[PDB]
Amino acid sequence: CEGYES
Amino acid sequence: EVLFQGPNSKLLSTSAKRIQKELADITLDPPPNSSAGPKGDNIYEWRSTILGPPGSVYEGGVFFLDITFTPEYPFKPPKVTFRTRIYHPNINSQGVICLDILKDNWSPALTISKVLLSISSLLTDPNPADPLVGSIATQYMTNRAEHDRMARQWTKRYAT
Repeated sequence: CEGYES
Repeated sequence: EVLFQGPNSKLLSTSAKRIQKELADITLDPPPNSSAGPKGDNIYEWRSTILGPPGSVYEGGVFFLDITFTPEYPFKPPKVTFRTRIYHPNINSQGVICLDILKDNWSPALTISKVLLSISSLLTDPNPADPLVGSIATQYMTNRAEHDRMARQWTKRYAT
């Protein structure tokens, strides 16, 4: 998925 | 001044026809704990309310969703995003959702009721294999009790 956050 | 309030497609026929059919079914037979309908004049822009599934860490929370359809519906999935902040490994800070049927598993057979059921199921069963917030997916697997304490705290602080 697009929009990954740590 | 005079604004059409929707998309300039050549064929709104297929999308609008299917959207009105979905609107009527979901008002007749709403999924459990969920609601959805157009915000205003544009049947391509809906709004949804979801109660956090009972037994989940989200219980008692009230979550709002934005649902936008395109003129390619039902052959392209709608866009669906949380507006309420939520603490979940598959939902990022802007409410983007990582759910299979919203990208590569989308099928014209699926309806917006089904998307909401699946979203409810994703709240009770996170998918740490396709994380969208790394620390939360990590905490979900190594420190579950801390993940639940945070999801409960966030539900109380943001979803009420």
